[PDB]
Amino acid sequence: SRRWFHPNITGVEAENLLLTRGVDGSFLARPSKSNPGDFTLSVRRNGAVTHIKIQNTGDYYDLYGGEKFATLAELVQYYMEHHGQLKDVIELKYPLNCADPTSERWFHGHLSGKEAEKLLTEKGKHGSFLVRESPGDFVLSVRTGDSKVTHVMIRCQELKYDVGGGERFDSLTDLVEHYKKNPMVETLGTVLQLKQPLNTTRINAAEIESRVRELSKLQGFWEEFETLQQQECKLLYSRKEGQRQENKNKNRYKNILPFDHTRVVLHDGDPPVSDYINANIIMPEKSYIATQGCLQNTVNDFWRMVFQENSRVIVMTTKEVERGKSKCVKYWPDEYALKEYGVMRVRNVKESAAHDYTLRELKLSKVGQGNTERTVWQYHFRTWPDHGVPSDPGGVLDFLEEVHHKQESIMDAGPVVVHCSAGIGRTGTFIVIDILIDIIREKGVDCDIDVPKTIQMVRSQRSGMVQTEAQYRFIYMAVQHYIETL
Ligand SMILES: C[C@@H]1OCC2(CCN(c3cnc(Sc4ccnc(N)c4Cl)c(N)n3)CC2)[C@@H]1N
Repeated sequence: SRRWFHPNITGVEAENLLLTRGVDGSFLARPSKSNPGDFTLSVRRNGAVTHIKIQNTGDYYDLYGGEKFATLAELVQYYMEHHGQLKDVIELKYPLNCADPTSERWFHGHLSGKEAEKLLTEKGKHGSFLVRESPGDFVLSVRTGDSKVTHVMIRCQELKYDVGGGERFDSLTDLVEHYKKNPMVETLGTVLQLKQPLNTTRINAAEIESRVRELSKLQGFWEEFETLQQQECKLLYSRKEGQRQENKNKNRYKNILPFDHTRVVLHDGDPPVSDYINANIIMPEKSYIATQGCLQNTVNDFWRMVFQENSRVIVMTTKEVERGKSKCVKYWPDEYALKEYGVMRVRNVKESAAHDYTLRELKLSKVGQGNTERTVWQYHFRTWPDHGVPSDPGGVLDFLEEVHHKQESIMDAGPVVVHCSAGIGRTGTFIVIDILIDIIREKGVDCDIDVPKTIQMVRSQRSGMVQTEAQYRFIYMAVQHYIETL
């Protein structure tokens, strides 16, 4: 679970919460108020509260006096298993759980009963349910059949929740979780199965502008993005291969690792431990490989991956050096030059500069086998800001449009390789826009798109794909711009 995350608390509320309801080792995380876009890990230690800053400009969660992580859940899980790592040590022993339901998928808050019935009727199925605010009370609305809608009243009596009888709960989450395991049974046999929360994020593509406007009001974008973040706790899949000793210096950031079930396994085999790259296959529902920026010691592994997967198009979404820091080593030769990267050979045939990007025409082949030669097109997006996202999606859209046609013109082309520094933020953003635009491209303006469903799907294949709310908003803005210029 991710109950240690409190989305609506100030730093003072967090101090009093940990001092009165926690013990030494109690902790919580929360979004920042003094610097929006940042986070605060508040820990109780020796009767006093320490506030540790977490920064995310779009690449990773950078914990102050700690490490870099793909998700807040991966960060908490790491310190809850590796003690003595956070510093004079700071121990994360006891999560202080959040009773606030704002980030619940099923919680809607302000929503009338007619709006809820209209939502459950037009968008629901058997087991679809939601919870809305009633004068301090709530209403649980559930659909049953193959059909009807039932309204269960949720009373708040002395800071506890109940449906009229039986158990009293500390939160609406604890009530929902209980009636999900132990369903309410109606008089004449109807089982109020709370199978899945009502989907309200799936929209018809033609209505993107209306949704963006609703999300822009005082912000709707923030609730939807934080609701999506609460679902990351379900994606703590194993990353054991990336943790192995012989693979540790093959990772740009030691805690941002590929999921074992989706990682690209290398078979070029130079015999003891030659099967690892910090990369993952991303399959929608065209494929992708989401990867980190090369290190000097992984350049050969990268070209072995490109060759093995039959990839013909690489999308690089970072400059090699940003803010004085190496983000990706130069893994391609200078123009007209030929270089050998282990058993692989690469010639840079031609470079073409465009306003936002540079295209490099590369020829890749295995040393000793000329018949293995294929052209690999490297699209190097150069104008993405050091922090945040572009103010207009036009540049990224024209770039993705070009990348798409190059990929479509190559018969039997393998997955498109996408990379930034950690391979999760700009990488996830570029891939999610390309997925949503591929839907609107094939199935026209009369199609159903679901931005958080698409992100959750890509996040189960690589940790923390799409890092910030600014990127998430950029995705909505990019889909919108694509649809408007159609
Ligand atoms: C107070 C707010 O009221 C509305 C609310 C925000 C928008 N809503 C919403 C619902 N579910 C998700 S995650 C998701 C979506 C679709 N497929 C999958 N697979 C996932 Cl994981 C999301 N990002 N936003 C409805 C709930 C908030 N509670």
